[PDB]
Amino acid sequence: MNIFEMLRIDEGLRLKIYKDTEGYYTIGIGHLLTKSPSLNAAKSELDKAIGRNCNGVITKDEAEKLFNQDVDAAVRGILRNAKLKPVYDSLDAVRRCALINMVFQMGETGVAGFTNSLRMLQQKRWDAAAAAAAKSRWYNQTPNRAKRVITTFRTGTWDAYK
Ligand SMILES: [Cl-]
Ligand SMILES: [Cl-]
Ligand SMILES: [Cl-]
Repeated sequence: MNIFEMLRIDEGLRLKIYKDTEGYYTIGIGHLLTKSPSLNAAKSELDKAIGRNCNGVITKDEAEKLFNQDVDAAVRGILRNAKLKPVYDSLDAVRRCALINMVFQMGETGVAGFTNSLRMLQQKRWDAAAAAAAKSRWYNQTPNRAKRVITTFRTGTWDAYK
């Protein structure tokens, strides 16, 4: 299992504009288009992001190209962030993927908000980190996804995804 396979499971793949869990216009593999209530705003974002007039529909290749960009951006973002980098550097491979997953879903700022969880991860206190992360809006809004990511942090294995 790898980061792409993991996120493909968590996010799914849709080739037409759709609304995410929070009601936002998205496409492909979890690619947020706009927070705006406007479908026209969504279509405009999409055309800009793809480089062609898509009329709210993309190909599989196009979805995978956005996904590659998004994963790359998440990893580089982690590496540039003063609060996230040291945690990433301290973790083993599997757990690194768990962090990239979180950043992909909530952004760098959001993840950096989990102060205590990050501290616990850095100290290798797996159960404590898991318990802290569960006390969040994130966990209450998307529990199944959260539990899979938390388990990954907890065990350092891909069990939750197999
Ligand atoms: Cl926390
Ligand atoms: Cl809570
Ligand atoms: Cl969920």
